[PDB]
Amino acid sequence: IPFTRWPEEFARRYREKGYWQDLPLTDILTRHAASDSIAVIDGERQLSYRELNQAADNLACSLRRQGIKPGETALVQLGNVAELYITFFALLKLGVAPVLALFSHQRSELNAYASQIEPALLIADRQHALFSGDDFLNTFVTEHSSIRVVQLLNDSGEHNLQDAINHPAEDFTATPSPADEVAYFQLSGGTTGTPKLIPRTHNDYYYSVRRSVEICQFTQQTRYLCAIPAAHGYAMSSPGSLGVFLAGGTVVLAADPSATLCFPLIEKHQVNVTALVPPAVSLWLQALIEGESRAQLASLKLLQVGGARLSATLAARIPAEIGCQLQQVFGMAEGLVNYTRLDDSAEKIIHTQGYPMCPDDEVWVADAEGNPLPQGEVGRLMTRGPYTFRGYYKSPQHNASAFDANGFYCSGDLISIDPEGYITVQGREKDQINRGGEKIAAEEIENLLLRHPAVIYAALVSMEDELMGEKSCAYLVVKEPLRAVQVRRFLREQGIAEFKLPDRVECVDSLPLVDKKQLRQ
Amino acid sequence: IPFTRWPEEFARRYREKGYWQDLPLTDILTRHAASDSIAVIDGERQLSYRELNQAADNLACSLRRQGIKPGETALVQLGNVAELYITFFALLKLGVAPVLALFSHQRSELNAYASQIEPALLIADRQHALFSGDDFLNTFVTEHSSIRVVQLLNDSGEHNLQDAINHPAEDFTATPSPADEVAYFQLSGGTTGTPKLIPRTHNDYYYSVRRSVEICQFTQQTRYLCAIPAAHGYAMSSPGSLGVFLAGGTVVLAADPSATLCFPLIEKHQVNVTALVPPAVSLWLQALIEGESRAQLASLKLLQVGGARLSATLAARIPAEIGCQLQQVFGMAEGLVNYTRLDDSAEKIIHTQGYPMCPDDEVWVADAEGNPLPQGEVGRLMTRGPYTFRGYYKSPQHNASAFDANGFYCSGDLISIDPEGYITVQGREKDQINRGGEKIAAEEIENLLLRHPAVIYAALVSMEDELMGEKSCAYLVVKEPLRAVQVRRFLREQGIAEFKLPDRVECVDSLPLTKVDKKQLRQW
Ligand SMILES: C#CCOc1cccc(C(=O)NS(=O)(=O)OC[C@H]2O[C@@H](n3cnc4c(N)ncnc43)[C@H](O)[C@@H]2O)c1
Ligand SMILES: C#CCOc1cccc(C(=O)NS(=O)(=O)OC[C@H]2O[C@@H](n3cnc4c(N)ncnc43)[C@H](O)[C@@H]2O)c1
Repeated sequence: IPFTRWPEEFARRYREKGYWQDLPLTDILTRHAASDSIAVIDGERQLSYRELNQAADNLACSLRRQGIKPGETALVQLGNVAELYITFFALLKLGVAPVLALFSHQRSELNAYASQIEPALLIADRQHALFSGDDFLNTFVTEHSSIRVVQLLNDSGEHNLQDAINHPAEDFTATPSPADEVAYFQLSGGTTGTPKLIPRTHNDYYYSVRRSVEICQFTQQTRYLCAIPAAHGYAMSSPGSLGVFLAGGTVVLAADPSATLCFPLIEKHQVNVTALVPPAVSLWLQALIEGESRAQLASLKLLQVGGARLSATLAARIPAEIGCQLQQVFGMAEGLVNYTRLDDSAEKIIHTQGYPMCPDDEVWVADAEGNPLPQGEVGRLMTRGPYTFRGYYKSPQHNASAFDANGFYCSGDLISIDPEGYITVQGREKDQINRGGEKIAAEEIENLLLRHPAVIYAALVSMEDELMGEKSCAYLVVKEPLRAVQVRRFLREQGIAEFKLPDRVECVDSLPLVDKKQLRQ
Repeated sequence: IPFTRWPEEFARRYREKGYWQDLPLTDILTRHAASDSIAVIDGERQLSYRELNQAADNLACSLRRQGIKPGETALVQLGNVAELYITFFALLKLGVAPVLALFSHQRSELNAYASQIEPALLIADRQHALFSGDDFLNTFVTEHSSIRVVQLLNDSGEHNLQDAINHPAEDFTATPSPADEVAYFQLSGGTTGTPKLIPRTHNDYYYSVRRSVEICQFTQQTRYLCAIPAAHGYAMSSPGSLGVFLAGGTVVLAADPSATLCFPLIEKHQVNVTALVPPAVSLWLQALIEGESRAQLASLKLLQVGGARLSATLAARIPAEIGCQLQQVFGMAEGLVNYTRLDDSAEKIIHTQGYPMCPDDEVWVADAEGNPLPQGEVGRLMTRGPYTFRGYYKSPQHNASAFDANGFYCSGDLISIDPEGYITVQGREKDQINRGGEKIAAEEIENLLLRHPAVIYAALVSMEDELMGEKSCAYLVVKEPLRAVQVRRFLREQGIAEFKLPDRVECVDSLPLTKVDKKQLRQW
């Protein structure tokens, strides 16, 4: 499986300083293989580390019996369910490198993922609209001839994922990929018409998990509500579900981050940490004002907020109205994660997005041409480190643009740095809408909009929204009348995630040639 | 001299109803040839009709002696001076058809006029920057080889226009072009890169003058201040200087329409009518507020306003603050002139631009495709009538576009009509900036802007201005940032009128497309 390696001098330093431990990610679970403490709660169901490790082995063995081999890839689309974790560890024990699609994702995204990785395995859920029938599977498996095996959650036919998990492994021995080779693929937020995959080696991903666990002081006391899409890296590795497993804590799954669902779950399971995006924090605070009992969240000791900038106003209300510590998390799938520390001043937690998890995370701020700007100036985030990638999968064209001559990655983010060395997010250069923490590649939606017979020119831009931070607006130049329900119907046909449907559609007589900067004015 | 004739059924009707009298325009002056009453006041100088008609004959004879013949054309550039009228009548008595350039016009406009009409005669003013030396004349007369004779005002060399006017005609007899042939060329506001000339026959132009005199009730007691550029048709024919002459009144010339100049002239000469554009009306009302004596304007009985829409607010203040009747004049060089009547309700004079001077002026309002829109709806002005042309001079390309299949002319103006039959100007489709009543063909200035090494794309659009109604803004797509003083210096080099220099310059990375959306650019 090809990826961009670190230069040998960087790999040697990263090993010398103890970042790269040369252990597979499977070691996160197998260290607990003998333990009957609860690792995962999913409604009424409670899985021990012993059961979770046995399930992963069962499924690994079953897949090996069906002909899946090390160094092959897989497409996986499971939501906030126990089988997400079982599946991730099974494929890690086989040395199969998956993409974890979010439940929200549809035809266009699954097709794009399958086209780039040529998966030998597809794992999905009959609860997903695409997979309750066999029609789309038939098309999908024809168009993506790499796929040899289909396992399906909530199926009772020949393809039941449960029969695989419940079938006891006779004599199963793990073959994880080498620790310096690809373990799995993370999804980028997206800056382009086609999705870019991020190869993560075991050395690089395990370090990001292990160090996030040190900073967040996770232990076997950690009862972590995983309520955002579990397959995103913020929910998975910062420190996320893997960080909980590492520490021998308990992960409490929830279908979504609504107060209706999460308030009962926090009180019931005595949850002491969770991860939200700003609008969820807004909705929780409003729930408490609309009369929800504050005491339901008593056990809550740490609330992580990331994916988009938390307003100082909203930040300050967390300790007052909820009565736990805040942690700002400014991370990306490409690697770098900034954290506020548990012992930081109120000043730094409320007003900044913290600083890098690694001492050898390298972060400078660049002007338009590529020169370092002195501290306090606003510029482009340039980073590289021991858990930050060196290239997207099979993307020589884009990789040429995404990295400078020294292998520094440009996040497309505008930042400033304090005299104290803390990062504040000031703006964005990348053609990306951050809708409540969920990322929309504007070019992707524009290309779909131009496919409409009526649409001559399309621009997708953010507009300020109090709850969501940004909502999506399609500016369209059209041959004929075109109402917003027509654009949305059309985009659904093409098959994209709900969060990528324009919140607003405006037909306009003209657009400048599309120069987005001029359109904002 | 070739022009687009009216169809014979239209010409026969227009003669049958007395619109087309088949008399030359010279008849406007020659009817008064025996009169010693004052026709023109120009500073200290007062010309009788007797002297004016004798001057015109003198100059006509002198030009005939220098080899100018009937059916030839001429370029004339005189400002608000007596020699404008003398020259106009001389060329009419010879059957030479002129263009009357405005003083403000420069190289690019004169060149364009001379290129289209191939003039045998050039009459200009050594007071004009282009004519104080002999350099430009030498170039001009080389590039336009049709020119055989040059007469110059404020010259004391071989080409003195005064020696021609003062040289008494021994036995001179007039040879005006036929009344159904071209008498002269009017200038359009402009909708295109090169100027379009409007052929005016004697039948058609005389009617527009004669009928405007009936409506404005001009007589020998008409003392008319001509303070706007005298060679424009509003100042010349609606009813203007010719309508004053027709009626045997007096024309008082003024270099410009400033209160400083015109207040003294109105009191001194007991002026009872004048013509302004809205911003001049603004500046006059403000002059009175800044302490000018209202009594200076007592003699003023009618103030005409047109060229651009007068706001109801501004209109209402004229009777109150100045104490004369208002007349809204919505006209064009291509023919049609709408007037409020002297006996109209205050409601119609304040809020509307009146209705057509001719009963047989035909006016309907068209949608985007060309269908009639019902009574109070907003659309394109479509007109034809006995003083409205059927084509621009030597412009087959443009004439194909400017007229529908039935010979209706589109003014490029958006209008509505009252239930009472009165026109209100609502907007504009033609690519034209109306800067205080002065007209800028946007494409003309865009073509000059693209000539600049830095300029890739140019869009010229109007922006609202309180005084002027509209100012000009150039939107430019540039190889590097370019200051406004640089565009203006560059456009002056090319040689255009001051009023055509962009009031504002904006450098942008891109321009909006639908085809450049000028409507979007007005909204910034
Ligand atoms: C995946 C992964 C690893 O860990 C995390 C942890 C928390 C957030 C993310 C994340 O948002 N990843 S992303 O791939 O979906 O997007 C990266 C982008 O989100 C933006 N972002 C993330 N956090 C913040 C923040 N705290 N304030 C303003 N913007 C922000 C920023 O544009 C960054 O480039 C990723
Ligand atoms: C030449 C001639 C004979 O008579 C006149 C009398 C008054 C004005 C004109 C004139 O402005 N002629 S023009 O060729 O310079 O421009 C024509 C355009 O000016 C505009 N215009 C003229 N008067 C008005 C008006 N009163 N209200 C809103 N717009 C207006 C309109 O766009 C019209 O098509 C011409």
